[PDB]
Amino acid sequence: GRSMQAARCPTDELSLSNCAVVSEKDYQSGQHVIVRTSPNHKYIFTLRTHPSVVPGSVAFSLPQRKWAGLSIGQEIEVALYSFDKAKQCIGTMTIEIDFLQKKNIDSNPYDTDKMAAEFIQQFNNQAFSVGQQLVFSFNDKLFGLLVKDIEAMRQKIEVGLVVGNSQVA
Amino acid sequence: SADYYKGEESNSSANKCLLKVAGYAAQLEQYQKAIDIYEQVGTSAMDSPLLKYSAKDYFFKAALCHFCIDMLNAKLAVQKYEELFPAFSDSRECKLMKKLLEAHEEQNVDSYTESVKEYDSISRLDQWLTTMLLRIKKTIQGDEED
Amino acid sequence: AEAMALLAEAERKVKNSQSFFSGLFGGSSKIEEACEIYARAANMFKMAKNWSAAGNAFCQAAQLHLQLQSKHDAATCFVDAGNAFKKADPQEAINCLMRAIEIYTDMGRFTIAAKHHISIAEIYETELVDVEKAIAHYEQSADYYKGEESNSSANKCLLKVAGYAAQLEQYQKAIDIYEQVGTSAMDSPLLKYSAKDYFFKAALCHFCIDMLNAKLAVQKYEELFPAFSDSRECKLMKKLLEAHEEQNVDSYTESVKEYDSISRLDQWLTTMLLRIKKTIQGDEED
Amino acid sequence: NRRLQQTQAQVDEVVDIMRVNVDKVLERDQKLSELDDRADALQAGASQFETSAAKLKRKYW
Amino acid sequence: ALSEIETRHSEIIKLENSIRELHDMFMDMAMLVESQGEMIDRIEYNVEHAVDYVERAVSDTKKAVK
Amino acid sequence: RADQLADESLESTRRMLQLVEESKDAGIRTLVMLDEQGEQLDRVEEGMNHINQDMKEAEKNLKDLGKARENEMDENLEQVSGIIGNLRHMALDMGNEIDTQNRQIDRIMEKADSNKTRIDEANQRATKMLG
Repeated sequence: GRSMQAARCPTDELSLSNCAVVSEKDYQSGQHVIVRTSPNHKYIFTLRTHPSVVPGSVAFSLPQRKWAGLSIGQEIEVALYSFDKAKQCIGTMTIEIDFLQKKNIDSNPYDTDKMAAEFIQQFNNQAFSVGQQLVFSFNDKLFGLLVKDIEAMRQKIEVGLVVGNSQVA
Repeated sequence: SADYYKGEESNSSANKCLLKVAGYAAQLEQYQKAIDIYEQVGTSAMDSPLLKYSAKDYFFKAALCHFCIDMLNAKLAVQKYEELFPAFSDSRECKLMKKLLEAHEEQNVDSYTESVKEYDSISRLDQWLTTMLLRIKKTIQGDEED
Repeated sequence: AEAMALLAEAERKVKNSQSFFSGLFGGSSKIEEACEIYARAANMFKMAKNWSAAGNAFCQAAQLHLQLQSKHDAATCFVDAGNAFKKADPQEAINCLMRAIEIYTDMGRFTIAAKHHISIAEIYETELVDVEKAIAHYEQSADYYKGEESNSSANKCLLKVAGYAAQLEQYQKAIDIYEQVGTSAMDSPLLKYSAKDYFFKAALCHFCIDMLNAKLAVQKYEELFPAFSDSRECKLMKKLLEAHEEQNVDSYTESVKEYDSISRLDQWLTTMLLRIKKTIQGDEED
Repeated sequence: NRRLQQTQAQVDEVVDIMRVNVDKVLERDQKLSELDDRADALQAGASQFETSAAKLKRKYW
Repeated sequence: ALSEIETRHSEIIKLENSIRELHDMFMDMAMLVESQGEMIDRIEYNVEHAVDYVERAVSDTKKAVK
Repeated sequence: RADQLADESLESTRRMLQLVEESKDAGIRTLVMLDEQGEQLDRVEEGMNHINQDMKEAEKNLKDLGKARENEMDENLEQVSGIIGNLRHMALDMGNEIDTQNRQIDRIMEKADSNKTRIDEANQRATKMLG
C-alpha cells in the first residue's frame, strides 16, 4: 500500500455514510481497502471520493476514528482489498442499535421494518465487520449501531459485504 | 501593554491586561490561544502564595475554552488542577467543570444545561461564561444532527 | 537614534580628558553626557525587548555616573538595570542589586535599602535557590525595617526567615523567631487574631526535644471554648501532642485528615506534619 | 434554630461593610493614580530645575 | 415537626448564599489593594529622591550668589 | 434531602468560618500595608514640604542672581458572630486609615502643585541664563 495521512470528515453527509472519504486522484468510489495501524490491528472500510480530500490522505468520521482508534495526522498504510462474493456475502446480520448521542434520548417507538428498509437503501455494497461502530441516520435521528454477528448466504463470518437481498435484524 | 507591566515587576497589572487579551481572544474564536494565555498567567501566579486565591478561575476559563478538540484537553486541565474537596474556592472552578465534561464527553444535553443552571446559584455567571457556555451547549447540539 | 551608535559616542566621550582636550577643568560634564547616552540606549533596548543589552547599558551609565560623583541617581540606575536583568535572560540581576544596596546603605538610605534587600533575598530563593543566603538577607533586612518603626515590615521579613528556617532543618531557630514575632505582635490589637498561626507553627516546629516544649507553648496560649478563631490553632495541636506522646502514627495522621476539612492545610504544614509523622513511625518500629 | 434565621443578617450587614470597604480603597486608587501622574511629573520638572540650577553654578560661582 | 425543619433549611440556605459572595469580595480586594501597593512603592521612591534633586538645586543656587 | 441540607448547610457554617477567616488574612495584608504606607507617606509628605521650603529659597537666589446537630449549627453561628466583630475591627482600621490618608493626599497634591509652579517659573528664568 501507500503511506497515507488520516484526516477529518469533509461534511456531515459523508459522516453518516460510514465511509472513508478519499480523493479522486488516488482511489475511486466502489473500492474497498484495509487500514493498517499496527501488526495486530486490521480494519476494513468503504471508500467515497470527494473534491475536498487531499491526495495522499484518508479522512475518517468521529465514530470510525474511535473504533479503529485513529488520530488526526497519523501515518497509516492502505491496501486495496478484494471481497469474496462466495463467503463474505451477508444475508443475516444482527446489529446492536442505541442512541448515539445521550443528548437526545426518547422513549418513542421506532418501526424496525422501516429501518431495515432504509438501512440497505443507504448501506448497500459496503463493508461491515463484527464489533464495528457507526452512525445510522433514521428520520433525522442519529443512532449508534454495533455489529454483533454476521451470517452469509449458516456460517458466521467476521467481515461481510451487504447486498441488495440482505436481511437485517 | 501587559509586556511592559511584566517588565516593571508589576505582576498584578501585567495579569490584568493578559486577562483582557485571552478574555476577548476566546470571544473571537481564538479558544486555544486563550487557554494558553490562561496557562501562562496561571503559572506566573503560583509563585505568589497570595494569588493562589484567584488562580482557580483561570483553570475554569481555560477548561471552558475549546478549540474543538477531540481528546480530553479539559479533562486533563481539570486534572492538573490541584484541589481538596473540603476546600471552598476550588469548589467554584473544577467541581462544575467535571460535571460539564461528563455531560460533554458523554454526549448528553440536559445535564449540561441544568448543571449550568445549578452552578448559577452558588456562583453568578457573568457575561463571558454565559456566551461560551452557550457555545458549548451548541457544540453539543451541533454535534447532534451532525 | 541607533543604540549601537550611541554606545560608541558615549565611549568616545567617557574618559578623563587628556592633553589639550583636558586643559584645566575636567570632564565632569562629559561623563554625564555619556551617562545620558547609555541611558538613551538602554531605553531603546528596553522597547526592543533586548533586555540583556538594556541592563548592561544601564550598568554602563551607572558606573560612569559613579565616576561623576553622584551616588544617588547612580544607585537609581543600578536598580533600573536590576529590573531589566530580572525580567531578562542573562544574570547580573543579583550583582546590580548588591551594587545598589552598597550605595543606599552607605548613603544614609536604609528604608529603600531594605526595600531592595528583601527583593534580593526573594530572588536568591525563587531563582538561585540559595536558602541559607536568603535567610541571612531576610534577617538583616528585617532589622532595618524594625528600625524604621515599621514593625509591620519587620515581621513580614521575620516570617520569611523562620518559615524557610523550619524547612531547612532549623526548627528551634524557627520557634525562637515565632516567639519574638509573637511577643511583638500583641502590642497591636490589629494582629491578635493572626497571632494564633504563630503559636501553631512554633508548636509544630520540633528540634527533636524530649520534654514538653510544645505542651508548654500551647499552654502559654490563651484560649477558651467560645473562641472560634482559636479553633484553628491549639485545639488541634493538643491532639497532635497526644498522638506524639503515645507513639500512635494512626491518630496523628487521622487528626490531620480531619483538621484538613475545617481548615485546609498548606504546603508548609504538610511537609512539617509529615516530618512529625516520621518521627513517630520512627519511634514505633522503634 | 432561630439563630439561623437570625444570624443571617449578622453577615448581610457585613456584606454592606465590605461593599464600602471595597469602594473606599478603590476611591484612594484614583486619588493616588492622579497623584502618580502629577507627583512624578512634578519631579520631572525638578529634573529640569536640577539641570538649570547646575549650569547657573558653573557660570556665576 | 417537618414544617419547621423545612422552613429552617429555607432560611439557612438564604443565609449560606449571602455568605459565599461576601467572601468573593475579599478575594478581589486582596488583588486590588496589592495592585495599589506596588503603585505606592514607586511613589515613596520618586518622592524622597525628588527631595535630593531639589536639595542639590537650592544648594547650588545659594553658592552662586555668595 | 432533609438531612442532605441540615448537614450540608452545616458544612457551610463550618466553611462560613474559613470564609470569614480568609477575609481577615486578606485584611491583614491590606492593613499591614495601609499602616506601613501610612508611615511612608509621612516621609513622603516631607518631600512636598521639603521641596516647598527649598524652592522658596531657590526662587530667592534665582531672583538675587537674576539682577445535637442543631446545637452545633447554632454554635457555628456564634463563631461567625465572633468573627463578624473582627470584620468590624479591620473595617475601622481600614476606614480610619483611608480617611486619614485621603485628606493627606489632598495636602500632598496641593503642595506638590504649588511647588510645580515655582519650578516652571524658575525654569523659564534659568533656562535663559543657561551656559
